[PDB]
Amino acid sequence: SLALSLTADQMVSALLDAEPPILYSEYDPTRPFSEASMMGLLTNLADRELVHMINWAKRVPGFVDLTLHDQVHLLECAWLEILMIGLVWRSMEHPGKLLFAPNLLLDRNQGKCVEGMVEIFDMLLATSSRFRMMNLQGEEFVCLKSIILLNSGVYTFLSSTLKSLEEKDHIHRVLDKITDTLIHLMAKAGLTLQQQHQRLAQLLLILSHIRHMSNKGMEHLYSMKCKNVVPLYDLLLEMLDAHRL
Amino acid sequence: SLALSLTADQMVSALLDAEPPILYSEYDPTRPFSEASMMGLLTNLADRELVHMINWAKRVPGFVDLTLHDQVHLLECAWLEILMIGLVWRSMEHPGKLLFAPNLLLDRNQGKCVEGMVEIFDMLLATSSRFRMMNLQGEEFVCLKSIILLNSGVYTFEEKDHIHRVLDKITDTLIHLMAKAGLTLQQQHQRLAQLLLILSHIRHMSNKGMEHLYSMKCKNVVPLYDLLLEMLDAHRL
Amino acid sequence: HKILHRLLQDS
Amino acid sequence: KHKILHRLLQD
Ligand SMILES: CC/C(=C(/CC)c1ccc(O)cc1)c1ccc(O)cc1
Ligand SMILES: CC/C(=C(/CC)c1ccc(O)cc1)c1ccc(O)cc1
Ligand SMILES: [Cl-]
Repeated sequence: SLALSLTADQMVSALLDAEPPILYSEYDPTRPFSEASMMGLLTNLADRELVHMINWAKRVPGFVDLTLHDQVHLLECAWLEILMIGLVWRSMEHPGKLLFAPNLLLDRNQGKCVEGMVEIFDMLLATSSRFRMMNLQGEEFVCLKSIILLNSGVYTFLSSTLKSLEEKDHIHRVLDKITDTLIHLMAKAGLTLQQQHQRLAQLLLILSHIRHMSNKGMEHLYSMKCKNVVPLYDLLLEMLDAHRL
Repeated sequence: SLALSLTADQMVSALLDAEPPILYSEYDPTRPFSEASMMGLLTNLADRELVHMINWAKRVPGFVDLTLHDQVHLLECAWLEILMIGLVWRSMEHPGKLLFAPNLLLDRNQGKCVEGMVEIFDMLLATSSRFRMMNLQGEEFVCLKSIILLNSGVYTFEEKDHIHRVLDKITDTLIHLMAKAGLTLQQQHQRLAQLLLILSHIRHMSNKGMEHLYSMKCKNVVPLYDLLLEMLDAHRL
Repeated sequence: HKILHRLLQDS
Repeated sequence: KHKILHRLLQD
């Protein structure tokens, strides 16, 4: 079940088919929200999404080839990035609001309910605005999401002879394949060569902002943790701790 | 804009000519360093480098076309990323070491001298290794550094349209350099992607470093210079 | 890295 | 407000 053999169309197909479902938040929640209130809803949804994310990762071409320790590291480093790009993606057709869930559509004003959270909401909205301006496509989105998984912690990985060096070139080869896929999709859309490279760069630069939001969000979450405002969701907490060691 | 009509070669020439100088750290053969001495040398160097970074920014095609406010925003957002990619760049010739300055070449062991610093050093060392492994060229480096300046704060900001256009021009310049070097069309987009993905890692190192600097500021092991503090506060209080 | 480990292990 | 950055950028 090699991934280096997959064709561009096959790659997209696999990714699209591996897509996780869109989860619902607690129904008919009490409004207006309180800090501990919004925090609970958001982290509860995240904790449940993480379970699906882990199982989605196993479906990302080449991911299963890596060692468990390597799979663990990649996900621990990229989980919030992956949650955020999915969020931004769902909010695309909803200017001004973040679609955390079909029954949880929030705007920047609701972000003020949690201290320091409005800053994060604004960055998320700006990114969604950016996706809209570019008219980001689903095929491109699933490609970008897989890139985040494979790339975010690819260097944070320790070197150890051809050993670790093996679980590195393989990742880079796959990453290269996703690049070919992206270019393939753009070419099929009739984009000129110059337009293809320009769009490819535009899409990848987005990942820089996504990493930035994850860093800020992580710091913020760890902040809410100490303030004892985050419910006890083990998986979520575990992953958050990974960003402390 | 005037940078929008520049050719790829014209773009590369402008960038290479705007390169800031390589500064020196305070001379002193006293080794090893203490937490305070290391912190003092690193922050003193950065503060001096920031002055030259501001002049360099002014020479990046398209930057002065922005209002002062926009210029301020971009620099406040990307300053550590820019110092870091520069550090990583000059460290390429010194595998396993970080060349902060010609008279200040440090290894990961010396990073341990400051609590929490070794983790940042490791990320920096890994990035330098990646650049070396990729055989990153100076012309590619100047393009990447300018991309950071124009991209990092581009969303958290009419002006975005101008920046996006200049950003596209640099992409055109990168592909041009690769084509000229003999890479196939496929090797070109593959390399462009590899290069741009590293900017995600540079952003990560900057946020970790910003957190660390602010933490070191609170521990107050040494006073920070005014310009550096200004740049740091832009991210914190 | 316990729960993630196990959840990733789950066959 | 007054920023050293403003002065250097305006030189
Ligand atoms: C931005 C809110 C958030 C998170 C991730 C848990 C969050 C929550 C509380 C904080 O203090 C910081 C971030 C999140 C939740 C679900 C998603 O699909 C995407 C992002
Ligand atoms: C990583 C060290 C560092 C900085 C920036 C001042 C630093 C110093 C102390 C800290 O606690 C954190 C970061 C730096 C200094 C000069 C450069 O050209 C590049 C990076
Ligand atoms: Cl559910």
